Parts: sequence; structure tokens; C-alpha cells
Amino acid sequence: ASQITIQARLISFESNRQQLWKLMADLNTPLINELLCQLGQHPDFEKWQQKGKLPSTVVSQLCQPLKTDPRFAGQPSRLYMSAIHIVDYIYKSWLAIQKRLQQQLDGKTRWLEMLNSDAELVELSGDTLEAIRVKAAEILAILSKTLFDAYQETEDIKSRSAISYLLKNGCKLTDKEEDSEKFAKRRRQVEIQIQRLTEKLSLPFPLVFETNEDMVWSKNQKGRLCVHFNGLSDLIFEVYCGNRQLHWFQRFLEDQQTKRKSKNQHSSGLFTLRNGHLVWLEGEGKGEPWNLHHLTLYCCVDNRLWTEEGTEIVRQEKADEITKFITNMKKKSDLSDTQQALIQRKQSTLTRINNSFERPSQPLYQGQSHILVGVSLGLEKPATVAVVDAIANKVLAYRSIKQLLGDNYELLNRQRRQQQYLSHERHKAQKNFSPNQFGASELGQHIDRLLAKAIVALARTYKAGSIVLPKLGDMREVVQSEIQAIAEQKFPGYIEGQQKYAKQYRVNVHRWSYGRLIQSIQSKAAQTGIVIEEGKQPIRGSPHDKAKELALSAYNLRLT
Amino acid sequence: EMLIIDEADRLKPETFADVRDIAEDLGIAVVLVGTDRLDAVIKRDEQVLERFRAHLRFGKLSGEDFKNTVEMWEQMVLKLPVSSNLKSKEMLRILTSATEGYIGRLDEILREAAIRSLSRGLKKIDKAVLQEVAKEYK
RNA sequence: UAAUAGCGCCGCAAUUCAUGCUGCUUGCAGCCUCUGAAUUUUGUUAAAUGAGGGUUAGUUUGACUGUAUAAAUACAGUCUUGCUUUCUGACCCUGGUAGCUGCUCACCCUGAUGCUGCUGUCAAUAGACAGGAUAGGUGCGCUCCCAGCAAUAAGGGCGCGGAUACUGCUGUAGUGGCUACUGAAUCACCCCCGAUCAAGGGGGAACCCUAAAUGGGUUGAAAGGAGAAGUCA
Ligand SMILES: Nc1ncnc2c1ncn2[C@@H]1O[C@H](COP(=O)(O)OP(=O)(O)OP(=O)(O)O)[C@@H](O)[C@H]1O
Repeated sequence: ASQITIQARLISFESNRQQLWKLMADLNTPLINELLCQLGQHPDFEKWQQKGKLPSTVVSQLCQPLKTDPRFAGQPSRLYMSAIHIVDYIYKSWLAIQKRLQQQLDGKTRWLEMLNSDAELVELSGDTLEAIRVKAAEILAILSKTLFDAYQETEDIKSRSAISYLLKNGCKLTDKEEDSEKFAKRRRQVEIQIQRLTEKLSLPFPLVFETNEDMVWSKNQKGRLCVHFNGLSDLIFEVYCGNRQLHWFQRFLEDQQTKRKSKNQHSSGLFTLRNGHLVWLEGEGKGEPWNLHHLTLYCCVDNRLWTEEGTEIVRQEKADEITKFITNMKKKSDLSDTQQALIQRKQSTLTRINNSFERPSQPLYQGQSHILVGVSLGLEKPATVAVVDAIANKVLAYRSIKQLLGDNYELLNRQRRQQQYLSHERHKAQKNFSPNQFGASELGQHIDRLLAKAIVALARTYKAGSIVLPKLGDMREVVQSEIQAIAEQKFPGYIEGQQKYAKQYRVNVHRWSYGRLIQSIQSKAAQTGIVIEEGKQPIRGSPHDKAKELALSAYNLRLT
Repeated sequence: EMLIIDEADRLKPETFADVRDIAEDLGIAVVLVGTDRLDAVIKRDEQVLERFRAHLRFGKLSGEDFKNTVEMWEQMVLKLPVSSNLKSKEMLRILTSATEGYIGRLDEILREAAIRSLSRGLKKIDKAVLQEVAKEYK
């Protein structure tokens, strides 16, 4: 899985864009709005929230009686299926948050009604917690996924209270056979949250085209690349890309022509194009929306398919997941009419997958993960690295933040200054204020990408097999402890001065964005081929020592 | 003439005043011994930190000098009929691996291995019992 | 006149070290000469930082094939489109006229993450006019500090009216926001005519090659994953 997206503006006639704006802003988004509302008031909605799996076909079923509606008609099949898909996945994320809120409220009402304190536990249930806690401990600690699911399932007052007590007490050899505070705070926090939940119980949507061939490519008489989409072939758009992204688009036309010249003996499905959104960006100025906003294509390209050697890897992934799909469907005896069509399409792909298109030749680097580049995140130094051997105990080479961001350091300093300025402005914004993006930029993202590129390049230089990153959850405790450590480093025991310096430090050296950095490193390493493991950053020590010990802890846990 | 307060990170901040007083009036060299925690303990002190500023860090002892110490423990403290052990690079790797240079651990490990070997009848110390104590520390 | 102090940065040291340097002794010995790391420690007649607002489908970071090359990388060949960004420059500016609106003010007192704070010129009024990013303070900034103002922090006091949730003492008066039209730059060696849902076309200069031929070249660089939704603050 190395999916990446390229983009290119689409230029066409005004009449060619008035059709696309009206078709989408007036008919396709309202279909998504109505499909979202209907999926919410569906009777089975609370059944879905209990699970994480909205049914495969439900969003489609609510759309078939909606395609013929007076206000949702005239949409191309791809436009309709895109809207359905939009409702499934846009409303997917929507109802995911929905069942978080709705089902959390339901559980809080329920836990409030059932879970109780130690005193009420003794009064109603009255079971000795040590005995049942130790029994459950010897049941689970002595595939524990089944046991954790069982804990997730047990809801009776005594059973849920005792199993949660065992889970939160350490579920292990703890000499303190105490702390009814576990389910006490459980019920208390539940009551507070149920109180809260009792009190509180201009751009159209994109066009996801899940089929690669729904975009048909052609070369203009001037040599420019052109696109027209399935369902709208009278609408022709010209690809205004950049030369860096051009070799993808020339690959699209070449790949499509190659399938044509073989009389569809080639499997679109090894295409370097997987799908493509068709969004409208936002323009500055005035005017009818089609003349202001720039239509933009967002093609998702599996970068692994570019090389011929990489294609065989994809050729092996699909030929394995699909031959399993066949066997999974071959055990059933239902033998539906259109089901056998689906069965038919599968063996068609297997036969069509062994016909190779011309792709470049690359000896994909083989990575031995024994080397462990360890990356340490903090406040004073935003990020430091340590290339350390694990079989030995020597550090091959450290690099600090001033040394990974070559010529990008002034960027870090001015980004810290900007993050100070923007935070002061947001605090000054109070509750009533104009939009707070005034003066904001994506300098933080540029730095979080420059840093990931350098870290991965350093890993590749030393043949590193893995890059180790701190768990993002432990990034508030770590920064708080680093502030404390700096405080006692400056003021030894003068507590007043320590607090004052902590305040003044938080004023200037703001918290970094340790989510975009971990995500950008995950993207870059995955693109290059370096697997990423996660360890536990040590609480104290010098940043270089913290990085080295993180890297070693990662290997120690890998040994398990 | 000299008052050596060992483990001087224990006493409360309100008695550093009295040790200051002693050193202040009697002209007595007060030597506070303690783990590094003692330094932070006096760091909070405003004069204790100023008054007690000459210091002498204990060496970790690692290196050739550690190799000497190892053999020095064989003859001086272990007191066994000579077994021609001589703490060879193998036993030295084990002990550098295990003790990390701390004299305590050098002593704890060697005494345990000697006691074990003599309890099981072994006249000298085998590599087996050395691996035993090594694993049972780390 | 004053900006003390604090806090963050940035050098500059100084020391200790290796991820260095050096040496083979090949994992030890030195060394700090570069490169870093880690302290602390100054703010040099200075080193490096450096935050008023804007302007380019700017340039550079590119693809394929071949060669050298294990690779990188180099070189040659062929192609080239303008996306979204981060810088570095260069340049422009310190906006106007119209409307529509928001807030805040009887009067005190403290003083906020409050506002203001440039150079001349003419006043010395409170404003013009010229300049203009060097812009109160420190090497450089700050919510810190200084100076004025402070009704537009919050709190306290407290007069008269009307009401008996709260009002009035309030002038565009002061500061905001919005829209519409306008002012300048509209760039990447420079200049001119143009495109800007598309368009480039010309004309110079320096330099290099070349004696010399708009003969050719060259006249800053980098990075990519985008959309949607929800939650927290
Ligand atoms: N001169 C010596 N001869 C023999 N054994 C010694 C000697 N010095 C230290 N040791 C041993 O080394 C270990 C160190 O223990 P010791 O109590 O001296 O540690 P410490 O560092 O003083 O402890 P703390 O920090 O608690 O004061 C013990 O096993 C001790 O017997």
C-alpha cells in the first residue's frame, strides 16, 4: 500500500464548466445531503453504532428510489454512484462520529444506571473484589483478544465491575490489592458524561471515480493531455499539470492505449491510476462559481506500479487477494444470477493479470531492519535522531535538529515565532472574533516534511532497517516532563523561579505539532521502503541519550 | 577536625542551617557524602550550595584499571588456593558485562559465585556459576 | 528622560568530547584544525540572528533512453505544463472615494497578552509635506520592560435622570468590520507590447565559450498526499 495522489488543473470552456457546476452543486450535493439524513433516521441506525460495519449495500438501497426523484434526476451513472459512494463514506465518517456521540451517550446512560461505587457495590452486588479479580487475572493473563472482547461484553453489575477492576488494577502481580477507585471513578466519570450528554443528547462534494477507466484519456491536437469522464463524454477537460507530475499523466494515456491495442487483453487494475476525485478548489475574487473556482483532478496513483519490478508485487497482491475472493465465494451454494457475474469477473482478472505492460526496471532495495534509526521528539529540540547498532551498542551517528533541517533552520525559528504570534492572536480572539487564519500558512507542514525527508535519507544512508518513533499518545507527558526537567536545570530548588520559568518558556517555546511529523515520517518511510516501529521515549536524559535509548528499547521489544 | 556526614541527602533542610553553623563557628571541615541526589538537595539550599562547593566525584573505574581491580579481588578478598583462573578476557567480558564497573556489584557477584561454588563442592569458580550470577542480576 | 531585570533566540568565546580530526595500534592513542555534540557565557570597535503591509502560470529542484559508474553521481542524448507549498532576492507601498454597519464613552481611580512609539521638514498645536522599513528598550525580539494614552481588560468607587431587566448623560466622538469602485508594484539579468479558465512575442546588457557571428551558452534555490467528515481545546 503506497497510494499517493497527484493533481492537475482542468481547463475547458465556460459552457463545459457551467454543466459540471450545475450538475454537481444543484443536484449531486443535495443527493448527498438527503442520503446523509435518510441514513441517519434509518431504524437500524443504533444497530450500526454498536458495530463498526455499516452494511455493504444499504447506502445503495436508499439511492435507487432516489435516482428517479424530481429534484435528484439527470445525474450520470458515475455521478449517481459517486454520490452513493459519497454518502457511504462521507456519511461513513459522519455517522462514525455520530455513533461515537450517540452510542457513547447510550452507554453513559447505561453505565450510569448500572455501574456503581464500592459502597453501592457492597450494598447491591456485594462480592469480594480480590477473589474475582485474581480469578479473572488467572483466566486472561494465564490469544487474549477473546478475553478482551469478553471484558468488552460483560455488562452485569458484579461482572462488569469486577472485570473492569481487574483490568484497571493492573491485571497482574500488584502488591496493592486495593483501589476500588477504578470503578468508583468509572461510575463517577460516567455520571458526569451522561449529565453532559443529557444536556446535549460554498463548494460541492467531490466526484470519486472508483474505476480507473471512468477517466478516458486522449491527446489534444496540440499534444496536450485531455480527459472526459464516464457519463459525461461531451465534457472534455485539458490537463494543465506540472512537469514533475507529467510522467504520471503520460503514463495514464500510454496505459489506456496499451489496453486498447491489445483488444482489452490487459487488466485495467494494473493501471498506474487507481481512482480520481474531481474537486473544485476555491478562488479569490468574484464571479460565477464556475469562473472563479478551479476544477482540479486528484488522481490516486499506486506508486509501486511505476516500475515493472514493482508491478509484479502488485500483480502478486491482487492475484492473491482475488483468488481468495474466488474460494470465499466458491463455498456458498446460493449461486445467484448476478453473483456468478461477480465470480466471472474474478477469473477474468487473473487471466488478464499475467499480461505485463512496459514499466521501468528497478532492483527494489532489500532492507535489513536490524539497524534502528531512533527518533526522539521533544520541546527544546523539536526532533533529534540516533543511528545506533542493536547487536552492538555503538551509535553510528547522531544528528540534531539544526543538522537535519539543513538551511531549513531559519524556517524552524520563524515558525516558532509564527506559532507564538498566532497563539497570542487566538487567545486575544476570545469568543467573538473574525476568522483566525489571518497570517497563517503551511510553514509547519513544510518543516514537518523537510524533517521527514532528512530523517528517511539519513536512515537510507546507513542502510537502516527501521525508523523508530515515539508513541503519539505519550507526547503530552513527555513535553510536560521536559519542561519540568528544563525548569530544575535552570532553577535547582527555587520552586517559585521554576514555575515562573516554566510559564515564560511555555510563552515562547510553544508545543510542536507531533502528529503531522509522525504522519509525514510514516508516509516518507513507507514510500522509500523503511518499516517503522514504535517504542517508549525515556523520561529524562540528554536528547541524544533519549534517542539512543528509544532506539534500543524498540529493538528490545522487537526481540519479543 | 572533620565531620563526615555520610548519606547527607537524608537530613532535612532545616538542619543544614545547623551544619552550616558548626562549620561556621568551630572551624570544622564538614564533608557531605551522598548520591547525586544530594547535589539537587543542596541546590535548593542557598548557602549550603555556596559553602559546600569543592567536590570529588567517585570514578566509575572502567578500563584497564578495572581489569587490575578484578584480579586484585581474586588475591586479596577471595583468598582461595591459586586456581590459575587469572580473570581471563572471558571472565573479564562477563564481569564488565555484569557489574558495569560498580565496585559493589564486582564484590556482590564474586562473593556469590565463590559461595555457590564452595557450597556445591567446586574448589574454584566455574564459568557456569559466573553465567548464573550474571543472568540473575540482569 | 527612560527602558532596568526576566524570558526566548542568535552569534562570540571558553571548556569538555566524538558522530569529528588525525594516526594506525584497529579499536585504542592523541587532537580540537574543519565538521558536529554537550555544557556555560558573554553581547566586542562584532559576529550571527532579525516580526510593517503587499506584487510573478517567476527561476531552481524534472521524466525517459544511452554511457561511465555497484550504486549515488557525472555526462550525453530526447522531452517539458503552468499544480500545492517553503525560502532567498528584487520591487512596490505606507492607500483614496462611496456607502452599510459593530462596539465604547456622565465622572473618577487602579491598569489589562490594551493601544500607540520611524527619519526629516513645517508647525511645534494636531496635523500636514517629503521620505520610509533601520521603526521605543537590549546583538535581536517578546505578552517582558520604558514612555505617553487608556471609555473600548477586569475590578472598585460614584453623580444625577428614568425604570425600579436595567437604561440615559454619546460626538463619527474614537476604533473596528463589510461591500463597491479605484492607487502602486504584476517581477527573478533588464526593458517594452501582450496574455492571464491562457500567449507569448519582441528588444537590450554583463559575462563565458567563441578572435568574433541576438552564433551559442550563463545572469537564486528547495519540498510534496489530497479531499471529506467528526471530536477536543
Ligand atoms: N575498598 C573496598 N574494598 C572492598 N569492597 C569495596 C570497597 N569499596 C567499595 N566496596 C564494595 O563496593 C560496593 C559499594 O557499596 P557502598 O555501600 O560502598 O556504596 P555507596 O556508593 O557508598 O552507596 P550509597 O550511594 O548508598 O552511599 C559494596 O559491595 C562494597 O563492599
